Amino acid sequence: VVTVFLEKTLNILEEKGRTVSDYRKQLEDLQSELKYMQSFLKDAERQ
Amino acid sequence: LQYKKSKRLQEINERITKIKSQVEPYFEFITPDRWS
Amino acid sequence: KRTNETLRTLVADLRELVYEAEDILVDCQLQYKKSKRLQEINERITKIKSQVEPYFEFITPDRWS
Repeated sequence: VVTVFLEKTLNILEEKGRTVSDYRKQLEDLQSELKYMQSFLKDAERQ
Repeated sequence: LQYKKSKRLQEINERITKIKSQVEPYFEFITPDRWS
Repeated sequence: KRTNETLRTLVADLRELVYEAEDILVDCQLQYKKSKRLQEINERITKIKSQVEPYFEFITPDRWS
């Protein structure tokens, strides 16, 4: 009657805490992906 | 905050991965001068 | 021989992975910190494989005197 709403507020704060830590992870992910994507685009022009 | 940039990274990573995943089976399906 | 650029970048990346993998592996001989180190390095290896592989799925491929 009361605590379900604020426990879901606890869950949305915990998800906000989840979606900060892997910033470095996704930065490394995107940089590696840009590297492989540009190597592929430089490859695919040759064929 | 890192929050907005992390969700931008999330969206662009997921779009790249989705495009790869849905393009790939079409390549799985089929296999493949000037003179004078 | 006769290798494209994606293969070159993948080889250059896997060498760095080999070095850090056999770097952290020597610390075998709490288990908590070493288990999470194993987790991070396994997941990075698997992620790199998964996101490299479709680029190879896309395309297919002297000296004398």
